[PDB]
Amino acid sequence: RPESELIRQSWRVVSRSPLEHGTVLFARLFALEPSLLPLFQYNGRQFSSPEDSLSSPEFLDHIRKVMLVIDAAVTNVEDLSSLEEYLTSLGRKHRAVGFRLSSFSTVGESLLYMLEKSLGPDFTPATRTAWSRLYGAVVQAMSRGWDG
Ligand code: HEM
Repeated sequence: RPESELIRQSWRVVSRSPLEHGTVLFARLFALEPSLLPLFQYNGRQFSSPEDSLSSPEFLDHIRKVMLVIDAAVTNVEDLSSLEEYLTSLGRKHRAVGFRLSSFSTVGESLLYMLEKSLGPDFTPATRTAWSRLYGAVVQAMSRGWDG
């Protein structure tokens, strides 16, 4: 498929520096939906400001984890049913920490923002479309952790 290669070639650019790009994703995320900030509860404390999250080593590890799951999705872009059972339980885990299904779209928008900023003119509307579909497939799998 032409979509698969668009994903692989765009990801190649981002996967070079995953924390720097991930940090973009999350900064954007908290700008769009500040109420996601309290869900990160390392040492039973809440971040006061988005910038506090950026000084937490656990938070930065979580960014790395995010980027690793996306990398796995990219690698399996030709068949994402292989990740399905993992993504479902990943969904369940996030449901447990207090993530809401409706916040998936914010994460998606954040992902697209990060790609748009990173690729600039290379972020064509076909790249956009490809990534939306990839992201959608991921969310559909994770969503089964709410079962339904
Ligand atoms: C954007 C909102 C999200 C929030 C608020 C959030 C929050 C959390 C929290 C609180 C944990 C548990 C503590 C920790 O491991 O750092 C966690 C774990 C995790 N998150 Fe997220 N997360 C989000 C999104 C994502 C997304 C989109 C992915 C992947 C695509 C991701 C991948 C992971 C992974 C792999 C773990 C470790 C799960 C385990 O095996 O226990 N997270 N997340």
